[PDB]
Amino acid sequence: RLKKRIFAAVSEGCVEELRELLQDLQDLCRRRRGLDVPDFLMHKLTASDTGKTCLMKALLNINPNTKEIVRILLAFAEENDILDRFINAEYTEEAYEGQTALNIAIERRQGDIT
Amino acid sequence: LQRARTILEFEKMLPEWLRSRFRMGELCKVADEDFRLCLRINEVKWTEWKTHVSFLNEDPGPI
Repeated sequence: RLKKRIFAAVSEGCVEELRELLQDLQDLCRRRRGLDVPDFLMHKLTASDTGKTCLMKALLNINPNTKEIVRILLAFAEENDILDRFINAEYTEEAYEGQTALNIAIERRQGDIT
Repeated sequence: LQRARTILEFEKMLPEWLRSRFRMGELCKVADEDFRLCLRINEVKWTEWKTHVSFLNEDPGPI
C-alpha cells in the first residue's frame, strides 16, 4: 500500500507526506537480494495497467506546490541511477501509446517545468 | 416549435415498457455520493487558452 499513498499525495500536493513515503521506499529496497533493484524501484513508481508514473500523475494535477514536488522526484531518481528511464517512460495502452511527461507539461502550459 | 409539439405527443402514446428502451442520457457520478442523469455535448474552442484544472476524469478518451 506504499504505491497507493504516493500517487494520492502527489496529486493533492502533500510535500511533507511525500518525503516520508520516499524514505520508507529507500528502506524497503536496501534489505534485498540486490539483483534487479532498478527493476524493483520502477515496479513501485509505475501503475501496472497503464504505464503511468508518479511524475505523470503530478503533471496531470496542477497544484499551487507542483514545482516543488517535481524537484523532489527528480532528485530522488538521480541518486538511484535511473534518471534516464524514469523521465522517458511511456504509456502502453493502445489509446495513449507514446505519451510522455514532456508531452503532458506542454499541454498544461507549464513553461517553467518544461 | 411545430415539430417539437409533434415529438412530445408521440412520446405520450408509448407503453411504459417501451419508454424505458428509448432513454435519453447516461448515469454519471458528478460528486461524492451524487449520481445524476446527464447529456453529453462535445466542443472545440480556439480562442481562450487556459490550464485545465476542473475535470471529472484524468484520462481524456472515450472510456
